[PDB]
Amino acid sequence: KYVKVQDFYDQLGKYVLVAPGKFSGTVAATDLSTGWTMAWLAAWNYGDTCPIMHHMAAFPSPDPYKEFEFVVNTQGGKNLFIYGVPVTVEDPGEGMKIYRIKYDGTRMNLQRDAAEVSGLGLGVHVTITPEADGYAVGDGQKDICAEFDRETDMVRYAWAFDWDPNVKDLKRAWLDGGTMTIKRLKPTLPGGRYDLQGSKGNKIDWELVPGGELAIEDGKVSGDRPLHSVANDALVFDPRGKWAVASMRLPGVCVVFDRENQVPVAVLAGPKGTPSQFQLVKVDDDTWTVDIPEVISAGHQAGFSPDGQSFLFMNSLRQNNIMVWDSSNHDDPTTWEKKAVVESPDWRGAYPNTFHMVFTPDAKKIYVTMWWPSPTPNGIAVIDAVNWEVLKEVDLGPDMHTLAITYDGKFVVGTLSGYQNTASAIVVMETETDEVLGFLPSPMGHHDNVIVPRTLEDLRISRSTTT
Amino acid sequence: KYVKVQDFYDQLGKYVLVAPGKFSGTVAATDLSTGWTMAWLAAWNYGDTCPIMHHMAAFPSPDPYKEFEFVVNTQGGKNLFIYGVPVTVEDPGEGMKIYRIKYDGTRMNLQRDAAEVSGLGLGVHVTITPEADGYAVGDGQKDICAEFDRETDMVRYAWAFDWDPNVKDLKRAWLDGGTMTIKRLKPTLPGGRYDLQGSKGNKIDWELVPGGELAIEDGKVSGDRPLHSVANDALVFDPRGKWAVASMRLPGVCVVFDRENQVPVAVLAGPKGTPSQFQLVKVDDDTWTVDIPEVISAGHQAGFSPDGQSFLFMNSLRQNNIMVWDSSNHDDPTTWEKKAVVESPDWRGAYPNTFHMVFTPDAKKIYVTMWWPSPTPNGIAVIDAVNWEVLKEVDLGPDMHTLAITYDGKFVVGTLSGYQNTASAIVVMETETDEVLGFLPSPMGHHDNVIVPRTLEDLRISRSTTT
Ligand SMILES: [Cu+2]
Ligand SMILES: [Cu+2]
Ligand SMILES: [Cu+2]
Ligand SMILES: [Cu+2]
Ligand SMILES: [Cu+2]
Ligand SMILES: [Cu+2]
Repeated sequence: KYVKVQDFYDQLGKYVLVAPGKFSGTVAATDLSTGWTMAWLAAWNYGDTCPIMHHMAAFPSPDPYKEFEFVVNTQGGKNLFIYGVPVTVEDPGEGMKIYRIKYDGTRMNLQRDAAEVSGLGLGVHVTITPEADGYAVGDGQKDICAEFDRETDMVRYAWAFDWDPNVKDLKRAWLDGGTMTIKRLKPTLPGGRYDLQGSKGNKIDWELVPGGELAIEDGKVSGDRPLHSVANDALVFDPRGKWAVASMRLPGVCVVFDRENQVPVAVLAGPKGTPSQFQLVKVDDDTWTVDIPEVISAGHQAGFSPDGQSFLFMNSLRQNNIMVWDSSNHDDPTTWEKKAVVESPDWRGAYPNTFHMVFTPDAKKIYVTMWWPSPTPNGIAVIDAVNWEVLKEVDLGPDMHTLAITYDGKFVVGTLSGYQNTASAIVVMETETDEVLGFLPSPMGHHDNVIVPRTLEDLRISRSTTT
Repeated sequence: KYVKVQDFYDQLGKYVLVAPGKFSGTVAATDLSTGWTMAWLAAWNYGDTCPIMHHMAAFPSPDPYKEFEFVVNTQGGKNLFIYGVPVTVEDPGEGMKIYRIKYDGTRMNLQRDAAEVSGLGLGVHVTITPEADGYAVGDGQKDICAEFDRETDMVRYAWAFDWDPNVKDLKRAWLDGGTMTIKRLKPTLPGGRYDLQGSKGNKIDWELVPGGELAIEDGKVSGDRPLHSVANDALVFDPRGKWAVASMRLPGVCVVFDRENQVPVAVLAGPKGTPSQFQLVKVDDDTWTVDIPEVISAGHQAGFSPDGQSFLFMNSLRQNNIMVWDSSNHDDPTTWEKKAVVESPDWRGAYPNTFHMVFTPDAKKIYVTMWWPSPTPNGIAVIDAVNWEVLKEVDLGPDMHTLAITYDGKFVVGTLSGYQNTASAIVVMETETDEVLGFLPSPMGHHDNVIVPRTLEDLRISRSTTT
C-alpha cells in the first residue's frame, strides 16, 4: 500500500557519498544503500574558529564501509563575510587548514592538520594523485598549489604564481594582458616546513566567488596585492600519470606540470579566440614566464577524461563554454591541440557558468553543473563527449556545485547548496536515460562531493582528474 | 523502470520537519514533500562558542512554506565532554542560550537570544504554549523552569526547585527520600531581568545523561550542589489550557502549576507502587514544599494526551514503564488519580528507557522511543492508549530520540542521532499498519524534532503537550 524509500536505495548500489558543508562547519558520509548518515564531524569540536569546510577528496578503499580516508580543507578570515549570512564573529580564524580524516567503520576521526605538518595552508580544490599515494591542494588567494605525500603530509613540490599586468589598473589588469610567473616555492623553516599557514601569503582577503573577475577588476576585492592575482583553483591529475595541471582563473590559462621532474612543460590557452597554447619561457632553474597578449575571458578548468585522451577547461562569464584539447600524446603536452568547443545558444549570457563535471566510465558522456546567481534555477547539462555537443539540460534548484558518479556509471550524485542560506540537497540522476530521480536532504552548503572509490581505476572518475 | 525517490515523498504530504543537531551546532528544516532541506543555520556563524543545539519547538503557521517561527536552545560548559567525541575545547562557552529563529520562506533568520532579553538561560526542554502566545524551557543543571511571552521574550513566571535529602550522602540522597522546595523566582536586575544566563544557577556541571541518576549518586557528577539537585526536565502544557506540569527526574515527581495564578497546585508521584499524589504544603507566598518519603525510581517523560484526558510520566531505569493519570477533571488537578501503568516483559533490564512520545490525533495510539546505550538497537514501541498495552516494538538503529507525527496522523517521523559520533537518520513509520518505510539522511545529532503545525489543534500532538 505504501512506498518504501528502501526500494529507491536498493537500486543505487553499495556506495558511500561524502560531502563537506562550507558554512555548516561540518562534513558527512551517507550510505546510498540505506539512506543513513554513516558518520559526521563538526570541526568546531576541535577548536576550529572558522570551519568553512571547503573542498575534499577520498582515497580508494577496498571496503569503504569498513574504513576510508579523506582530506578536507577550510577557508577563513574575510571569507565568512561574503555570502548572504549576516555573520557576527569578532575574530574569525584564518582557515587554510588541510584536515586528514579517517572513517573507521563507526566514526570519523580527525587525524591531523597537514597544513601544520607541512607549514602550507591552502584553501581551494583538493585532489588525489592517480596512484593514491598523495594529494594536491590549490588556493586562489595565495595563488599556490602543491602536491603532498599521503604518508608524511609533507610537500613534494609547490608552485607559486604571479601576475604582472600590462596595464597597472584593476579594470584593465587582465583584459589588456600581462606576464604570469611560475616559480618553484621552497620551505623556509626547520624540517623543511613552509611558513604559510592561515592568512600568510594571501594576496586578496577572500576567494573570488562566481563572476569575481568583475569584482576584483571593479576594486571590490580587498587585499595587499590584487594586481598580482591569478586566482589558482586546482591541480588536477592526468589519469595516465606524469602530468598535473594547474588552472588560473584570471589570466584564463592552464599550466601543465611534470610531477616527478618538478618543471612546467606547457601553457594551455583557455578562451575561444586564442591558440591552443601560449609559449612557456624559462628564466632560470626555478622560474618560468608566459606572456598573454590579452585575456579574453576568465575561466575555471575542468580536467581530464578518464582515459586522459581529452582535457577540458571551462571559460566563464565573458565566454561560457567547454574548451577541449586533444591530450592523446602522453609523451609531450606541448603537442596538445584544441579539438572542440562545447557551446550552446542558452550559454550566451553572463550566466549560466559551465561549473564542474563528471565523466561516465567509458568517457562517452559528461555531466556538467550550470551555475547562476539567485533566483534562476541551476541544473545539469548532459554532454555527448564523442561529438562534443549538449544533449540535455535539466533545471533542478538553487546554487548547483559538484557532481560525482557511482563507479558502475549508473547514477550521477550532485550537490545543490543554497548560497549558504536557502534550499540545499543531494540530487540523483540516472545516466541510462538521464532522468532526475529526486532529491535527498542535505543541511549543508557543499562546494564538493565524492563517492568513495574502491580502486585506482575508480579514481579516474573521481576527485583526481576533475573538480 | 528506475524508482524515483519523489514517489516516496509524494505520499507524505505537505509537511515541514525541523530538527536541531546537538554537536553538529546546526538546525535545519526539511520539506517532506520533495526531500529538500528548505534552510539550515549554523550557530558558529553568529559567534556562539559552544553551539550544542539542544531542544526546539515550532509555533503554528498558516503556511509553514511561506513562514514559521521556532525557539531552539543550547547547552554549554562540561556538556561538551559527555559524548564520545574527543573534543579539544577545554573551556567552552557556557550555552543556555534560547534562540528565536524565523524561517521566512527563503532562509532562517536569527532574531535574538531570549536568554539575553530576559536574563534567564535554560538548557533542556522547549515547548510552545497551547495558545501559541509563549513558550517554556526547563533545565536540569540549575533546576529552573519558566514560561516566556512570545512577543517580548520576557519571563511570565519562573520556578526554582531544590532537594533537601533525608540522608546527606549522595548514594542515599534520593532513594531515602527528602523534601523538595518549589520557589517563585523573581527578577533581580533592572527592567524586569534575571541574572541567570550561562552557568549562573548551575548545581551540576552537565545535564544528567540516561542512567545519570546513578552517576550523580556515585559522586561522578561534578558541581557545587549535587546533593540538592532534582534535575528538572521540562514544562509541558495541558492542551485544555490553565495548567502546566514540571517534571523532576531525581525525585520522580511532576508538579502541576496554575499558569495564570502562578502557584503550584499538585504533585504527582511517579513510581509504580506510590500513591497518585504527594501533599503540597504552602510555606509562604513564594514557597511550597513536598515531602517524598523514598524515591524507588527516577523518571523523565511527561505529557498529556491531545484531549487532556490522560497525563503520562515515564519511570526510568530502576523501573521502566509509563505511569498514567486520569486528568479528565480540568478544574482540579489534586483529583488526578492513577489509572494505568504500561509495562512490558522486555523492559526489565535497566534499559531500554522511554524518553519520548507522540500521540495520534484521536489519542488511540502512542509512539514511544526505546533508548539503549551503544550498541543495542534502539527503536519504537507502539502503545494502544485505550487499553494501555504495548502493541508492537520495532528495532531501528543507534541512539533513538524524539518523535513527531504528520497532523493527519498518517506518518510518525523520528530522529536517530549516532550518540553524536556514529550513524544518524530520520525514520518514517506509517501509523495504519505500523511499518517502517525507511530512512532519510540527517548529518545531525538531534535530541528533538517537530513537524511545523498549522493550527492550535495541531499543536496538541506537537512540542507543547509532550516531549
Ligand atoms: Cu516501495
Ligand atoms: Cu595520515
Ligand atoms: Cu573551482
Ligand atoms: Cu527529557
Ligand atoms: Cu524511562
Ligand atoms: Cu538531549
